[PDB]
Amino acid sequence: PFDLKKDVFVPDDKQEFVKAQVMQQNPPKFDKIEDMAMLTFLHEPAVLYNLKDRYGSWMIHTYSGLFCVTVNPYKWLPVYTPEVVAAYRGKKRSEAPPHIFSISDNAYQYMLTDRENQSILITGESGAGKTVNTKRVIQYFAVIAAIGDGKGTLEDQIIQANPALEAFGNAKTVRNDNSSRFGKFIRIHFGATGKLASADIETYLLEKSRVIFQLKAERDYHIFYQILSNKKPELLDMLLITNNPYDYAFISQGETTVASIDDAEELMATDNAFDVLGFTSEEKNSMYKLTGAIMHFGNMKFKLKEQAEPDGTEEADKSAYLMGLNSADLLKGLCHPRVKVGNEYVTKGQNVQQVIYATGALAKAVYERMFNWMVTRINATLETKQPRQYFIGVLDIAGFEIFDFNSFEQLCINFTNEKLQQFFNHHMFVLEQEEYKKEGIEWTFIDFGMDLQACIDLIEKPMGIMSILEEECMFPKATDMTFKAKLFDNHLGKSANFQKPRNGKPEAHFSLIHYAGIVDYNIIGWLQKNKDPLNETVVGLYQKSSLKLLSTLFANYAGADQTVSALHRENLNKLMTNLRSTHPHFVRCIIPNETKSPGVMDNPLVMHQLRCNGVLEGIRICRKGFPNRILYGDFRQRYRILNPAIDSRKGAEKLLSSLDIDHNQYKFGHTKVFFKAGLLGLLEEMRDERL
Ligand SMILES: Nc1ncnc2c1ncn2[C@@H]1O[C@H](COP(=O)(O)OP(=O)(O)O)[C@@H](O)[C@H]1O
Ligand code: VO4
Ligand SMILES: [Mg+2]
Repeated sequence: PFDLKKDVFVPDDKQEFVKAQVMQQNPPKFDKIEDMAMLTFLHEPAVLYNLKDRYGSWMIHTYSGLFCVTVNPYKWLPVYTPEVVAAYRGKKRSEAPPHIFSISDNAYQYMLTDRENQSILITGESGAGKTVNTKRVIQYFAVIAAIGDGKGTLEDQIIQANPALEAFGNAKTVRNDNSSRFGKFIRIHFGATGKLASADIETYLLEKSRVIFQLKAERDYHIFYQILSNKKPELLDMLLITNNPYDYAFISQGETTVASIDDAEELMATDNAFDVLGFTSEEKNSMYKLTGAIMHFGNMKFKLKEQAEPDGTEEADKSAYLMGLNSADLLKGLCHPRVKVGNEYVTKGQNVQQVIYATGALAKAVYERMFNWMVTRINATLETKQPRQYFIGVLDIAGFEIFDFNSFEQLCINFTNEKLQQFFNHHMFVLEQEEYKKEGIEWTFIDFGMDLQACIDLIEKPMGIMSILEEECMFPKATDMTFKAKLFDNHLGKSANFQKPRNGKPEAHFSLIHYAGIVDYNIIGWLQKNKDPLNETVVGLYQKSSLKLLSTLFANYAGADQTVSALHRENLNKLMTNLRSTHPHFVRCIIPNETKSPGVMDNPLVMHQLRCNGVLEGIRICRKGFPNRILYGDFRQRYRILNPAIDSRKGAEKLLSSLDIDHNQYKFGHTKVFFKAGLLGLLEEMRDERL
């Protein structure tokens, strides 16, 4: 039943809103609507209850005008079958239920239609569902390619690239058991005619610190635990290691086992991927050897000879062989590093703290450089040298996160999420309205309040958090307190998004009002994390190493004779300019609850996400504007059938007036007919009714 004026939504204190500041409920005709732009009433609880209702029937995808919202089901669903893949092909958005397969197919459709590169941009916080959705886009394209009209086919290698990468670059955190600890942009290349030709991956900022450090409730990278599972006892013999994670300090500061992850079957999936990817046994064992060496490296003790000297060579010995190095040379490089004196050298001295730091850095450097090499190797086999014309890029970044302890790592992560949200804002609100102005459409610019420019400027612009951190690095006398002091002198009271920390729970130094909330940051060791300096004496031995992998990992290295933040900003800007030259397809992932409960929806958490993403705003610009527009030529070429009674424009004017449609549903532009929501669908439907 229904009551047009009595059925309303009231602001609940614990559940955001509740079925009954009074908003009208939508009629039952619109229950579980596939496109929320077609709801008669549009307010916060209207969108919240349509999403909650669809999620109750396990319908995790839902359209919001031109973009899609997916809510993590936390449970496998039978909607990603190859049968469903084949059915989604060729289908228009309006003639199939919302799905990630529809976003992918329609990006493909626009690519060949417009002769334009596309990009599937997936947003969301930690554990929202970004990586799963990214894998389903690649899965759709590979399955579609593999059906047409040792090392495996291009399609299998593309799929198997991700399990190989997740072992080395993904890890369990407090918010996600398989959190991506690096950004990823994947391009799927096609020829002029649409046949899949090639693929490449570009990875961004792997969280180095995780390799040698873990928080109370989190693990190191999956790979360590997979190896220590003993599902391949041969690997333990090869790496000269025990079967206990608690025997290795670098990998056991936090948790060591995850309930949702079977580390034994995962190592099998990991190894199988390297096989399909074309890797060799020497290649696999070299990466396994290096992973092992990094564990032994962390177990080396030191002592006062203020100068350090090895406290027992047992752990040093094991890692030196796995690396193809001399154990005495390795230890003398750590404790007594060479300093250039023209064509000669003098060693400097180090204390136990200085050697411990140097060792930590070297393991992080080896690990990150191993991941880079691995990505390059995957790229080398994905390179088919077949003719390519276009590409469909997929962006899977590390999601917005807030831990009990937030450091440099969290700042770089959250910065990117703020940057990508601004991409959505600029595309959906600024560029869209400039297109109406361009085509002489009657329109007055709307301010949707979607502009995190102040927060982005605070982080990246000169004298901002990152610019201050870069300048303070290039001062040898600079300390964490001088950086803290510089941040506050320039920004306290001046930058609105920079606040004093809101402190049991670890001590924070400053607050940052991000698009998705206030994040408390601890600036300890940020100067060192940004510098990333290495013991060049040990790096020198690495260059000469008898293990080809370790030698090539460090062959391209520049000595003493650039920072993390400068490189991150450089890559982020390069990425945003390159995405600007594509047709973007936004997928907004929503985490339904903190506790990983499938089918359960926390209303205050979902509504927070929908607000900071701009879902209501993005729906309104679709309703108030004109989301569909066809060139007068492309309109006569397809819709002349409707009424065949010389100019492309004048003919379209007479055609639309001769039809039984609302004459307010369309507007005439300089080169295109701009349609209101749903009118295009009705015109396409009418084309079948006389085809
Ligand atoms: N569509 C989905 N179907 C089933 N489970 C999902 C889906 N998307 C995500 N999950 C679950 O949620 C976890 C976290 O999602 P993930 O894609 O890794 O998040 P993010 O990359 O945004 O941090 C996954 O490991 C998986 O267990
Ligand atoms: O958990 V994430 O993969 O979004 O970092
Ligand atoms: Mg991820």
